[PDB]
Amino acid sequence: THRFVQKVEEMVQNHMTYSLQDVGGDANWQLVVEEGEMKVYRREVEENGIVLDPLKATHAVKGVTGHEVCNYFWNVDVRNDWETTIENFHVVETLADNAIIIYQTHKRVWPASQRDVLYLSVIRKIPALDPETWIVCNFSVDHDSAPLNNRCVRAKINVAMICQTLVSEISRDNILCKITYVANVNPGGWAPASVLRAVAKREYPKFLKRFTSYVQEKTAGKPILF
Ligand SMILES: CCCc1ccc(-c2ccc(S(=O)(=O)CCO)cc2)cc1[C@H]1C[C@H]1c1ccccn1
Repeated sequence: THRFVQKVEEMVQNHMTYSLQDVGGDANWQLVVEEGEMKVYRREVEENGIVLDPLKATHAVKGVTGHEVCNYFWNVDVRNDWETTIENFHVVETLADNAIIIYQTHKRVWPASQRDVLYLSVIRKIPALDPETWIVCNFSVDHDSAPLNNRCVRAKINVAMICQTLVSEISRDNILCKITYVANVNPGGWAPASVLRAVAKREYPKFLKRFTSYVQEKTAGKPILF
């Protein structure tokens, strides 16, 4: 029990309720990029001239479990192995064995100002109660030990990586991880709409391919962690 436990539970339950829903039959979501089972959608949303476009993607990744996908997404010690858009990050606070608060700065995308972010990152298993599900939620929080960074505008995020595992002695050949990934990012102040939209459209599919291939590579030949 840390001070965020109730907020974590609300965020995780909202994602389980609303984020997991299939959007294939929902014309409100625009399917923007498809590469096999990887499907990336957005809604075009602006608030006060600032792009907020919600992002939602699904993927089906052979040979890894939801638990493993979530561990590698959450574990800061492997972060620099797959992340390509981060300049710096610092763990600000350790709340629990499954929850931390992170500060990070993103590489600048000309001509917009650099952004930074301050967020809680939590990894949770949700029992079947139906598949079991593993979820990582990353969502912005306020913290006193946030640095002064005069180069950066503070973005706010609510991201979840939600994973369900299907299985046919069990082999990697017989396992598939189904991922739903959602990201709602407020860039904080102004940035050109065309730039934000092009960064999203490029960087989200690149991340999902890169990150899922990395998990496949790191786990192959290791005992399966369900
Ligand atoms: C001007 C920057 C806006 C901007 C700030 C931040 C983020 C962002 C933050 C966190 C996460 S994550 O999945 O929680 C993994 C931990 O980092 C992904 C994305 C995305 C954008 C928008 C631009 C989109 C984007 C997508 C992917 C990578 C970088 N940028």
